Amino acid sequence: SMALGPFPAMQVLVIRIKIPNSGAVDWTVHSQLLFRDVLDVIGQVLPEATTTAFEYEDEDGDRITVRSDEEMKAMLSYYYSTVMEQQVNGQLIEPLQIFPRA
Amino acid sequence: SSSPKKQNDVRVKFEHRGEKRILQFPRPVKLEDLRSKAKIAFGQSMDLHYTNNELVIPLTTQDDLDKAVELLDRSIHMKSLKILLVIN
Repeated sequence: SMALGPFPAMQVLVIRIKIPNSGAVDWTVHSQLLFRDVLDVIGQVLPEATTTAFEYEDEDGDRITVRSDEEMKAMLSYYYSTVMEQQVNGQLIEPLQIFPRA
Repeated sequence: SSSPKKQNDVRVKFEHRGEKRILQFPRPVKLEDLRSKAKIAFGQSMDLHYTNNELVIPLTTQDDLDKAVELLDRSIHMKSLKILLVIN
């Protein structure tokens, strides 16, 4: 007999943390990613700021602020859906870019 | 079958004082769900207004919201329900 197996979210996750006037750090995430853990990495790479949140760009080109795990999940879900569209067309996949926010 | 029959969640994009937030809402979505999540998100009880491009309209009843979700579900060009939040 045949059944559908799992469709993975996506193939490794890269979060590009863009740092003001300083460059970017590409964090390759090992496979749940928690909001807390993202803030912790931001605090390592941007150590002389305090970071309570970050932003990403949505499909409308708007900057969306993330302050919670539920918001993280909505960001990731959108990202994964974009990556899956591009994977199927052989388009270049770009990392998930975030912008630390005071 | 004894597993859940998930429908599509409603992706909502809230805006308040220049800050935007995206949250997914399980169906059926209720006005009070939107209000309570907007309170968690911005710290105050909000008035809720639907927005599409230049149009803004208050969402005051469950029926108003239902109309807005319908528009979103038939709109191949929109991927979120845009809700402008005003204090009160």
